[PDB]
Amino acid sequence: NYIVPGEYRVAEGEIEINAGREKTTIRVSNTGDRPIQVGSHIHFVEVNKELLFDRAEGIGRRLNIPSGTAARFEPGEEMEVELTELGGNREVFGISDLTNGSVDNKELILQRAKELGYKGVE
Amino acid sequence: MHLNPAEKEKLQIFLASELLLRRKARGLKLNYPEAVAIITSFIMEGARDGKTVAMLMEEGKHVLTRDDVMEGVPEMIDDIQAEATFPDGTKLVTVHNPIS
Amino acid sequence: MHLNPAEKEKLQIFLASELLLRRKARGLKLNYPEAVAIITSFIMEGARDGKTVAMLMEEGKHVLTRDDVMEGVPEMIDDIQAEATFPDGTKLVTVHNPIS
Amino acid sequence: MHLNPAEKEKLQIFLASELLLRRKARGLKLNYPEAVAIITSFIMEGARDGKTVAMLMEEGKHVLTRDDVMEGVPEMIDDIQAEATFPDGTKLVTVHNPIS
Amino acid sequence: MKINRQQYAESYGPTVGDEVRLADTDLWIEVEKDYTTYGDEVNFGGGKVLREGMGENGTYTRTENVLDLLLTNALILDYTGIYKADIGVKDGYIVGIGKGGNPDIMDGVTPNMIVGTATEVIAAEGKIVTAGGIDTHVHFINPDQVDVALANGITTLFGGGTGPAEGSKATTVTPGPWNIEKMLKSTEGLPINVGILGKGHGSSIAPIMEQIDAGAAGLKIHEDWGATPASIDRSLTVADEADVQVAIHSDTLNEAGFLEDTLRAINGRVIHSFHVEGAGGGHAPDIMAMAGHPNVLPSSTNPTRPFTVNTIDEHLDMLMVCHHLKQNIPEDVAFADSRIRPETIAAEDILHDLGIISMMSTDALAMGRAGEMVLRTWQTADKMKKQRGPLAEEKNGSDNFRLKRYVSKYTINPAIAQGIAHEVGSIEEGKFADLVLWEPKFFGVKADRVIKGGIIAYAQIGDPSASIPTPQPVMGRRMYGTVGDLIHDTNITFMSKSSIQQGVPAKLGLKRRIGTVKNCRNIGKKDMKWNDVTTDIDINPETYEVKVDGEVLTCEPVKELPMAQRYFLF
Amino acid sequence: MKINRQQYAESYGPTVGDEVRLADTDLWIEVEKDYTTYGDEVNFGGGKVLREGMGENGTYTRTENVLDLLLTNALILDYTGIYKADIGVKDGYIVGIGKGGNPDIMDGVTPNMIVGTATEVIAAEGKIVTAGGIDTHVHFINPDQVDVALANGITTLFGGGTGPAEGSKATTVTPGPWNIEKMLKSTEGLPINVGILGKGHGSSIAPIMEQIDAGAAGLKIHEDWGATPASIDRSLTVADEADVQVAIHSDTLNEAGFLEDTLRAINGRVIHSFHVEGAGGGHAPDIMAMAGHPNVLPSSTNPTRPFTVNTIDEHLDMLMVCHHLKQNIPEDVAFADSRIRPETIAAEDILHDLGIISMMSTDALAMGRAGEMVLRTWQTADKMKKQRGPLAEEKNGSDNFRLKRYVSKYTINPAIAQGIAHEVGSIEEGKFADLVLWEPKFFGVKADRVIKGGIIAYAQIGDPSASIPTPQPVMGRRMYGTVGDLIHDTNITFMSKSSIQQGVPAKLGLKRRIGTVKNCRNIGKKDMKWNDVTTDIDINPETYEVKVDGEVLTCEPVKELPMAQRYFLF
Ligand code: NI
Ligand code: NI
Ligand code: NI
Ligand code: NI
Repeated sequence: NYIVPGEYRVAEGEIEINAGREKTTIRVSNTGDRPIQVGSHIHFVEVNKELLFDRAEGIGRRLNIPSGTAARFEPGEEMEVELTELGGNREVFGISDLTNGSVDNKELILQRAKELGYKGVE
Repeated sequence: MHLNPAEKEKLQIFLASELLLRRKARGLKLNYPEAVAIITSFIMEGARDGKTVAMLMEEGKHVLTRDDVMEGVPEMIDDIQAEATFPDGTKLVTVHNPIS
Repeated sequence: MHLNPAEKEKLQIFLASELLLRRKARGLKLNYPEAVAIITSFIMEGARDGKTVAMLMEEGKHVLTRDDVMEGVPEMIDDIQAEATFPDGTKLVTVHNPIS
Repeated sequence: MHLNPAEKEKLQIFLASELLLRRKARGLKLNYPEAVAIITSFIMEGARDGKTVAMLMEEGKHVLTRDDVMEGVPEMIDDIQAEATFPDGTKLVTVHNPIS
Repeated sequence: MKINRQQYAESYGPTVGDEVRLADTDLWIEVEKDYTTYGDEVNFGGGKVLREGMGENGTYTRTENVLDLLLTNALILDYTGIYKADIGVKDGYIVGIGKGGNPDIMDGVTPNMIVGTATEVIAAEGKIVTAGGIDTHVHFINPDQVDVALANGITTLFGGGTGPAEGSKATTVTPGPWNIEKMLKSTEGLPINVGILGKGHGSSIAPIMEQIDAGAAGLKIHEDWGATPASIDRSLTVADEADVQVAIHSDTLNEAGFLEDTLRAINGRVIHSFHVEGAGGGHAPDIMAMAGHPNVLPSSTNPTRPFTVNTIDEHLDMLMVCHHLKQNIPEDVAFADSRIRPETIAAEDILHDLGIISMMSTDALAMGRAGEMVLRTWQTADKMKKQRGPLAEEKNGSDNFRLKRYVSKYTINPAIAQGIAHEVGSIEEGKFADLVLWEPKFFGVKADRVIKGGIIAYAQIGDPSASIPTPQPVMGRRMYGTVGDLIHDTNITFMSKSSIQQGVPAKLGLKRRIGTVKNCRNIGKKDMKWNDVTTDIDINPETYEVKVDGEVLTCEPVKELPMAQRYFLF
Repeated sequence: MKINRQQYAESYGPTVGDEVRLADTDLWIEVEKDYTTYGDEVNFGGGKVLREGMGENGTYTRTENVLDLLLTNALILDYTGIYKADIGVKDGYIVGIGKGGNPDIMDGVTPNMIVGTATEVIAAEGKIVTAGGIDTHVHFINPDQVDVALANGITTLFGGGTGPAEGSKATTVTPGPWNIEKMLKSTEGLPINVGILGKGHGSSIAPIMEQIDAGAAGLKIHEDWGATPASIDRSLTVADEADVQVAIHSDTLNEAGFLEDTLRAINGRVIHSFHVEGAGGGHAPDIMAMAGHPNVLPSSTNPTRPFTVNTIDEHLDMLMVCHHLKQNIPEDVAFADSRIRPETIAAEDILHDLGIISMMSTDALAMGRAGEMVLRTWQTADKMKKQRGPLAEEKNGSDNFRLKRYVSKYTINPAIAQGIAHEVGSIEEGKFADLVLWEPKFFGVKADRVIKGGIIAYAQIGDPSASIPTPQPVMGRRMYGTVGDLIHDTNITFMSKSSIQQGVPAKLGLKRRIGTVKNCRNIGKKDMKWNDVTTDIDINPETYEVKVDGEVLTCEPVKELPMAQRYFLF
């Protein structure tokens, strides 16, 4: 009977995020000497050049983590992360200017990424 | 005196704390604004005494206990924040979960 | 603290009453605003103590007597009205002819 | 109470003086605004007590001494001026070089 | 990947099936539905979702489905429902209730709720969001009353008065064309929506009607000006022509008639009956029977809400003071004893719970508290839950039916009665963005932020000299919506159709948004949301006992209320 | 007849070679030159010099070289010099710095500095007069912040925000055309100069540019909205076209790049780097290396100024609170440890002293103190004198070089960076008369009188009911410059050239003086007065050690500061 003003009484169960979307696990290494922290909703292929991973596996995807959270890579750290698929129109504009259109144009995204030294193309 | 805007406002915190202290001394369980005023004034007077920010983050958790306050008050106060002039200038003190 | 407009104003009544009480303690016959502040703060603290409206209408007439105040002050104060938060919410207390 | 603008302002001087007095009582050397508040409230309460302007110009120089205040404070305070209601109406009191 | 519900609610506010306690009451509201897409919740901050290329669209200009403001993750409590959504605001109005963000990369984005370059963000996660309160019983006596109202989540003040003149101290009336013009001009500086009532008194049409043409938004019939059959009749003839509402404080003394005479003068026309229980005034002892009638839109004022152990002692004395009564005049003690009745005040609690009294209001500064309309509404609902039990219409253990019934009393119902629900009174698309955010621990007690016309007008916020806004002292303060000329664009002056057509705003140099009062004469009790019950209320002339459907309506006074001494400094 | 120097200074303020202590610091400023004619000093009062036929001319009309206002015997402390002069003001602007009075009978009167019938007099003898402070890092969160700024001698607020919305609580941004219009209208009621920044985020030009055309005066790129290469690029393309300044709070998390990536996106274009040390945000750990570059105009915010014994404990916790960090999330403690660094905060003190960080600012209410920009500038200079000694460039025992270096950080440099130095930022002829008088005992702590557009806006003054203005309580109060329509003529709203050419002021009914932002894109570090050093700043990624010219930059934190507990009540 103790009253905590404004308290919640949440229902039973758990909330599944990004339900029904393909999930992909990839290994990513911070090859730089400063920490990199990546948010839930950044097009994964457009992250910091010094993160080494299979860049093609980042296309049309983002981290499969709760909205507004992040994955952290200390200098020299390699670990696995799980990605989910982008939704909506599956278009990305701006950010690193690697896509600027449909995420379906994988060859163009990778060509731009390789030319600008984003580690891990092919 | 050359009172600035913050000095005038912060006088009213001291006053609210004096009020609350009188209420506590005559045996009342304190409420939300009363508890916040007491702990806030404690921090600002601590700064005036020349205590460090680290001392006041520690001491602030022992100013009031749950038996001093009404039911629910401990859980209503997630933290108490106050800025005051220490010997080395204005600093922010936050006392986290002051009343257990 | 989440102070609302009335809470800020009513702090100043408490302060005026503290001032007046110090004046009375050093032997002064109190004046009009001093007498009103003392009786008003008494009512508001009474409400905070959990007294009823009926108890405070009675008690308010015995807070100050004519020997406590300047000539004419009793007759200047027809009544003293104050609203405060009782255990059952805000209520109005009027003390009629508080100083005989 | 019928508080006018000056009455409301001057309550805050009393409050600042109560604050400063508590600071002095726990052993602190007082600062500029604290020293000014103490001496100003002393003058206004002196007027309320029925002292003359001439008595308060004398007494005001003995309220705080240099050992009561921080280095430099005596020299920062050239004078302290306050208007209060004496038995014969509002008068101005200036205490010259209050802290030697 | 899954998140447990406790952690989900801590991060994004509650979701479907979760319950939240209203302040320190025993009332629990339950999330009925949620417009989000789990995993694509919008949120703002360092490394969060609403960032360019991500949850914020970097392509569209403002006119291309981009919002001026997004309130993320709000728990809406409204007559329309208790549910979780993002709220999108544009040009000062609510334009979208749904899911905000970027359609580039998120699923389920409502098409006109794009977060773009032009969009400001308010985080409403963990907050309860309601419409601004609509107080239709305001005496304009002291301008310091406005912040009092704002601090308890009131955003519209309808009433009358010129300041602390005896007419205005007794009656919600701004009399005649000149006083009306002056108060419309004063209104230019009040950071709150306003509607002005003229004097609903006279025996010729012209003197009454010229007030409507001058800019009044309705009329008040008050016994202090003579609540006679003639003034009642003439006011309602004017109102039916002008399409404005009439309020009434009827003849307590039964001088020219009893209640049935006042009902005969009304003659089936629509009317708003103020303080219908009658402690605040009206035909003794049986004015509360007005609340059974189809053409009556019934409100309570707030000192009687709810029935507590100090109520009768306080009201008997309040009436002695305010009505200048002497205990040595037998007629004055009989008058008081006929007007202040525990029987009708106890029944008023129950009539609110049954949906027979549709509205709450203050009676600010005449016989009511400017900042306690919302407060006392929830205290009443809580008292009724304790004494009568969860309503029968509740389901799956929540107090949602009761919560919708009671939120309607100070939001949508007053707006409908006044003919202003096309603009305010609820959280719906196409209505003005007057929104109140509440921390659940302070719900109904002290508002967090009050949004007026899409810009924050009032907030509980701390030291203005500090590094961050949260250090003490945290107090209610006017925000940038109230400063300079932004006070004109964030607030509405509600006026009659004839004054607007006759160019009063331009004549007086009014810069505020001008709202039109309309559709007030073809409504009735059936139009009061969740509070539409018509019935025969019998009030015994000898005992003052109230009966509905043959049953006596009685309940006990309480010694303690929630939303009281845990919160207030005085 | 001769006067000894002690008596001379007591009567007329100091003269050539005299020194004055700044508050309770160890800093001494020396009068470099004096424009007077000894014996013909101007002074006002009973039987004094400025009287008709004498020091006041009785012949000339206002247009005939007569001033509206003369400040007599000022000790000016400015980037241009530390010297003694009369200051003459006319039509709201400084029109003469020299010697005022009457050419009838005095020698050396500057020709347009005639004291005539039209002239008001302020006595500045014994006062230090500076330009009003220019704060270019303001979050518009709480309108009570304006008096806080005025009380510490700030007269221009550049930044953004709509009130206590989360966007504005995190970022100096007033997003999109509608929020910009609303805040320009709110600005009409703020007694201080204002410039508004739009959201510097997007991947298309139009959404960004439409903010500039709506009335914004610059842009802010903030990591909370996505400080990506694209938003950086698009903002600087807009700024180069519009001739406005861009500020940046870069990507602390290095998500889409490290510092070198942000510099590559900038591509040599001019940019103002906010809180360059990085506790306030930016690429961890090496954002402070921005301050070595020629195209970067670097400012500090004020919580880190200067490095004291409570700084680290306070900032670690402040960041935990404001960034909502949890000690039970390892990433959050690593984030905090990477951002709050004693190595870079200690070096920041020394970079200020060397003229490598050119500007100070507040970060008011987001992570900085609205009323402490000026305060902490002088505390830093004092700490550096103690730890590093008088600079090498000092002469004849004064701290004048250091004083000019440090006064420039909050006056002329921010004005140059923002493209507003043609109007404000220094005490020069032809610039707006925003002037701050200080008693030397309170210098940098609490302003005596703040003049805005030639009329006093804010003053430390006593009892309004007293016989004279000096009796207690002496407190900061708004003066007649802030009242009625005089608030419009004494303050400037700074806007882009395109909004002015498109008639935004008339569209919105703006009555304030309209200032044009210009000449912001062809400047660099070399244009920062007394603070123009470019060098290679190396920040070790492992140890966070800062090196300039091969030397480690380190100093100790202090336990005590001047301009602190001797002055403040709390
Ligand atoms: Ni009434
Ligand atoms: Ni009324
Ligand atoms: Ni920042
Ligand atoms: Ni900032």
